[PDB]
Amino acid sequence: GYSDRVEQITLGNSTITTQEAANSIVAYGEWPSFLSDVDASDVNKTTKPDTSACRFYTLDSKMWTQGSKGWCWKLPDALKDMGIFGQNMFFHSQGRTGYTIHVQCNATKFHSGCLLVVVIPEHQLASAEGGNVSVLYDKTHPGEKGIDLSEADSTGPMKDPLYMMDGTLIGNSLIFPHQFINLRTNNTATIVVPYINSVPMDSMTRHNNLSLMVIPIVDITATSGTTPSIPVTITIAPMFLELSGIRSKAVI
Amino acid sequence: GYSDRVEQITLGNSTITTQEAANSIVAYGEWPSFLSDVDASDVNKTTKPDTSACRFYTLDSKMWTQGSKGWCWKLPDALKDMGIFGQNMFFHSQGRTGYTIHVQCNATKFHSGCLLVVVIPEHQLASAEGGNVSVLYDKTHPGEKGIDLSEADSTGPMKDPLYMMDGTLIGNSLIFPHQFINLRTNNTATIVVPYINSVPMDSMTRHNNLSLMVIPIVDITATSGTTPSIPVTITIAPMFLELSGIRSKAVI
Amino acid sequence: INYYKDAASSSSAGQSFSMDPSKFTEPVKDIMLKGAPALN
Amino acid sequence: INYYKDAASSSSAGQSFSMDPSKFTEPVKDIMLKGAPALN
Amino acid sequence: QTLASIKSDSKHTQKVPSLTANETGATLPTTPSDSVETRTTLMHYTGSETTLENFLGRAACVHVVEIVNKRPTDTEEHRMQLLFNNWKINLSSLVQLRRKLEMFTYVRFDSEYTIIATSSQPNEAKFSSNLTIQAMFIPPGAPNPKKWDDYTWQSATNPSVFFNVGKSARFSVPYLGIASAYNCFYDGYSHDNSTTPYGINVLNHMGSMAFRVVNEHDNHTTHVKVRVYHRAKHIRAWVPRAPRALEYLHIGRTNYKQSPQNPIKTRKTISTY
Amino acid sequence: QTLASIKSDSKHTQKVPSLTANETGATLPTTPSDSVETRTTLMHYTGSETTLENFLG
Amino acid sequence: TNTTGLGMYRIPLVQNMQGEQVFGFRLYLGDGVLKTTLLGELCQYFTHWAGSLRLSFMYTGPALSSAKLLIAYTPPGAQGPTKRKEAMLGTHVVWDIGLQSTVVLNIPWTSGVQYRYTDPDTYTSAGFVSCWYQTSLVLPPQTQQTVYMLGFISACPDFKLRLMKDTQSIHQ
Ligand SMILES: Nc1nc(-c2ccccc2)nc2[nH]nc(Nc3ccc(C(F)(F)F)cc3)c12
Repeated sequence: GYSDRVEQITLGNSTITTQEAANSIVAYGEWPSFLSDVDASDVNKTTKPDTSACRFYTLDSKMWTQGSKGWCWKLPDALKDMGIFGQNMFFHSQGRTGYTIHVQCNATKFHSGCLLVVVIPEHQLASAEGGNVSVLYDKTHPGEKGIDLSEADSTGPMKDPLYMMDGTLIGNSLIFPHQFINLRTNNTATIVVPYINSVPMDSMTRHNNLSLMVIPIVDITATSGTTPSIPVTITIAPMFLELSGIRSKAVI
Repeated sequence: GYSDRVEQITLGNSTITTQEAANSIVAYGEWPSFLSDVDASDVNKTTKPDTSACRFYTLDSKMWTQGSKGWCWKLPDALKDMGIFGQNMFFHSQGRTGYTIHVQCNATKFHSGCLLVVVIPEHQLASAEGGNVSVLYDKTHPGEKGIDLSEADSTGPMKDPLYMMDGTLIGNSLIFPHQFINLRTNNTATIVVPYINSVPMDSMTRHNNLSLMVIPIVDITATSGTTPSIPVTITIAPMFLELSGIRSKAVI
Repeated sequence: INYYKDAASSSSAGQSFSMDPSKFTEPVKDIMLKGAPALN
Repeated sequence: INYYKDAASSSSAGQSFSMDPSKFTEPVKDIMLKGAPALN
Repeated sequence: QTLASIKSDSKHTQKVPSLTANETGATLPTTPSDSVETRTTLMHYTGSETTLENFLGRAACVHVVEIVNKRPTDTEEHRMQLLFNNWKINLSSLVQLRRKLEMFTYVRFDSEYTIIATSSQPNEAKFSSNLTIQAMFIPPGAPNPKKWDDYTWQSATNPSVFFNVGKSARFSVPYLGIASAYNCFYDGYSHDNSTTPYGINVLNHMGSMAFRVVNEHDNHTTHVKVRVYHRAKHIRAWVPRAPRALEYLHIGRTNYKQSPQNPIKTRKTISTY
Repeated sequence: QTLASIKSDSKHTQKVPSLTANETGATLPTTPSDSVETRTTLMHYTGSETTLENFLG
Repeated sequence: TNTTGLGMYRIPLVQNMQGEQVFGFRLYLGDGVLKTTLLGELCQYFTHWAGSLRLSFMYTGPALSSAKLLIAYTPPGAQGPTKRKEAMLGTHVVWDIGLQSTVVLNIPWTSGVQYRYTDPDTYTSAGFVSCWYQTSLVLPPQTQQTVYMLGFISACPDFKLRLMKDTQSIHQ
């Protein structure tokens, strides 16, 4: 019986195996793919790193405890320091990616709680100072360390998850590709996202595509014992990496 | 009239144009190519960086003056710090390359002199100390800076070009793919070299393939004036780069 | 009748199209059926 | 539809034409070919 | 005709359409007939009224400028005297429109403009005058007018329109975006730098529209307000998103107040009707 | 539809489109594909906007 | 500064210099060195620019002289280049001085945005153009001279312009 709860993902030279998972999501119903001749405008033979880049990378885990506000990662920024992908990002003048985003969170039958995992394109952030203040580059491109909504700042973006980070309400964030992790049912969530942009290819350093939000909706509790602490781990891979134009390594 | 003296090489996103050149050499009569299924033994989908790596790289020029002994570069070592190629070299457990090696040296009709450009596979070097002494890693892997045979050392390889660097005589080095640069006739030499090894693929860090020797046979002179100084520039590109196995960046 | 040969000048012509909510309501790899377990 | 019978009154009608840059870029008696020596 | 519901009688099956898992992120297309007994009935509706084209393709005020007709004063820049006025093109100035466009991430359309002018004479006037108003496009790289009547206004290459107060201008402008669609949001910067503007403003190089009274002074000062309306046509949009709940502060920016009012009406008890 | 560029791979030929002489007064119609590797792509442009008629009319 | 006259169209090359920069500029079709060229003048009548540019250089020194030059294009997002080692990582050509006196470098369209502005605008910067001494300038023995190159620019067949506007070349 090929239960829908059990999946294996093989990508490049890495695999993910799950036993308690919900059906994976293909954002907007479109599987990731390469740029067509019709869409293309950049007159350069492209580079396709293939399986040297299109493999799973794992980001440092974070602890989910009572009082946690949630976390935010930017793509492709989060992977800028990882593997050949991270290096290619600074040599190629432009490129395009799709992603497989996998969020993990283990628990027992005695635990309760719920994470909301959402992928938001072009998630332009509000500044902590409001007014005419823009969020500085340094605070929108943290790499592997995501934006911890639990941390105080005055120069960073606003951190209150009710309003996401842009003035919309979290209740309506479900319009975006999303999946929930209920500790009682599933320990993983998987979202596959095609390249989404107004242009064929774009900078991979001055602009983010996708903003991965992981926001707890229901705090972690347990039937008994002290406040629980459950790690949350995020694993991300490029799908159809396609790059163009060679330059000296970009300096940020 | 498509004169044999004029050539254009286009490779990746870079070009070389020459007006005074000898016919290029294809070492051993075999054009570089990808590993076949029959030859392959490594069970991994390979990576083909294509034109992101297979482009021309230029190494720092060196001055050729009276008294110069010649210079030696190792491949792929010379390119270890250049572009995405250099980065890929430390992430991939094994690989294979072919090369296009181009040596340039300008002069006028009033100059005399002759360089011998030779590509020698597996050029195992003799140590300056002789006896049981091995040449240390640090002195066989100098990167862009080649081994200047004009420089003194006591820990490096022997530097006397008469015996190359291994006890054979230079007179017989012409058995290897080679080309001469006579300042009176041509200012360039071009050699294309296929992957040559006992194995399908190999380490690109613990082992060199090809050793590029540029040794003056006839000193630079001029019909009149003071001792001339002519720069010698070397440009090298991978042909059919093929890589396999992903690991954390190697540390040397 | 169009009176201008510059297409932007055209009035807001168009047809109604069948809706396709599946892009937003059922973006899943494995097809779910009504009445079937969501969690197999 | 033209409403006036005096041709100057006609609107700016016309077709697009294939470009012919050779008049300004290759005005040479002896045809030059890409890849061939310019100076034979 | 499309049916709204089909006759359905009591069921006692192992098939359970009322029970699912939102965990999957999917919303299954269930019907009333999957819960209760139903009767066959038609929709009598095509949904044409809710097409994207109707939602966005209605005129809306975008911007209002004030220009005056007065004897020029030599001690002040003509722009400061309001002898002419420059409107940097955007659709984000007035929230009633911005809010709708904000509901999509990428939007593509042609534009239709309507420009309406009204005069006023809040002074000891002897008579009223119907002024002629000029509106001119000034795309990036084009010269910006400095004096109320310098050479710039010749409009040799810049599209422009003349109309009278009490009358209106109308024209179409084709999609002018560089990309395949206009971005409503931009999670990035103009370039790789620590200090640089963030957000959609960096993509807004639409240029400016300049307004002028083309008449000479006429003894008294006449104030003219010019209202510009915009309507989108042939509209396409991609990637829908949640609407903004909090008040807007500035153009382009998504900033909000330091201590925003929670835009959810409250009640005494979870069970209060 | 008119192509902007056609796929072109690395070359090693005696034909040299990148080398010429402006002395002749001619500008040869060379392309990006004569210098670097390229990928096939369409123009999606007719040039109608740049016709003399629009420039002056 | 201090180049009044036709000297502005002459790029000097000097003897015994190696690895140094010959010239470089920021690639604008608006207010850069290309401002007054025909592409400059035509582009100043349009807002949007797309497609490939062609640069060409012609050597005017002694028939007995020689040099190799590196001409390179650095895509958007990069800085400088300040060293040849950086320039060589972009799109480049190595130019051998000989019978054929002119080199043509077609600068490919590398933008991730379908159109770029003719006016300077950070978001659509076209990057940089530079030239370095691949070897060095060599003149006959016992001579010492400065030789010059002439730079040229034209559009590639794949060149697009949209949305007309007035120029900033008129002052009354
Ligand atoms: N100017 C823009 N450019 C881009 C963009 C540029 C490059 C790549 C991708 C997107 N996105 C935009 N989103 N909103 C923009 N502002 C806007 C658009 C139209 C109009 C009006 F009214 F003219 F239609 C007025 C203001 C805008």
